[PDB]
Amino acid sequence: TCPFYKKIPGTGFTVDAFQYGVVEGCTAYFLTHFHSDHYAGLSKHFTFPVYCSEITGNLLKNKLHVQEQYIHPLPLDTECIVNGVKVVLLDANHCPGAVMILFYLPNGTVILHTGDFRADPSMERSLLADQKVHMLYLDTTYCSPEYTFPSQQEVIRFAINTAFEAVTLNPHALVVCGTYSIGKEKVFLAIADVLGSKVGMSQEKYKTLQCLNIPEINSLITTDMCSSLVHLLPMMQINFKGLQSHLKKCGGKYNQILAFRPTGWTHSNKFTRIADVIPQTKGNISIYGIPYSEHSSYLEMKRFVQWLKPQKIIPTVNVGTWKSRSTMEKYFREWKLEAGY
Ligand code: NI
Repeated sequence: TCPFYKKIPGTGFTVDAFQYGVVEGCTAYFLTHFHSDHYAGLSKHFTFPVYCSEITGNLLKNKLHVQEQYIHPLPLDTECIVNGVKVVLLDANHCPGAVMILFYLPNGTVILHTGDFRADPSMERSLLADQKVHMLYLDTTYCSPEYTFPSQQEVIRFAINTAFEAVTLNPHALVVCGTYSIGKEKVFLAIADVLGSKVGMSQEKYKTLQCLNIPEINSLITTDMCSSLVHLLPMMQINFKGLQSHLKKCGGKYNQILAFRPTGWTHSNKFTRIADVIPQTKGNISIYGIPYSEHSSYLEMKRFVQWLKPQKIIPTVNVGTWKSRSTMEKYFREWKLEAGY
């Protein structure tokens, strides 16, 4: 049975609610993004209307085989009427195709559902500037002050400079980057660009990337591993064992691997600066964990909410324990007393 924080009151709508069977009264199922915890349940046999971005619709059709007649793509930044209710989709600054949804209820209430997002001051100049929000359904993944990490631009600068130095010292080094979902594509695209290479990958991953509307993609990626000196591998292979096994397969072209694991936050963020990060090394293999986040830091979340001034907040992440719920409620009250709403 579908929980309450996935239902939108006064509508026939649900958000990210595909794992509960037929939801009673649901006339339209919204999907914020193509991550498996949020699409869980969708397959080629789904027969109700799905509303989403163009990019998420490309992934539902090609990767999950949902039939075309049940996919309803909407443009961003555009007022649209769905089953008699005005909605707008907004860029969530999460993975490709990820949206927030603004719902204009027939009774006059306005609701924002963030989906998964990385809050940014640019959101303060979207269509959100124009009117008030009564309820905010909020991605609270990192809602605690210990969760700090750098800008995506600082993290990319570290990765490009690290990879360019290594491969200029040793032209026979291979670079490998881990992946297990869409998102974080800038990591491997920026490294391949500084090296003057296409990125090489499995046919399955190539297929996924080809759904993402990235400009000039055909110039940036390939399935011909032998032509490329930046390879993508499943995240589960980014360890000394898996990397050894990969180097064997490269036919003596390479004598060293430098590998990247984009993570979210890790406890070494509570001590070490991006600049000071060092790898784990065994022999001719080095692995860097880099803190490339597509979710709000605590400070970015707090800024967004203090600017929006919602009347009520409903968390959508970390909802399963009393201790988490109580922590989040305390920070929401601090923020409100501090800013005066
Ligand atoms: Ni996500």
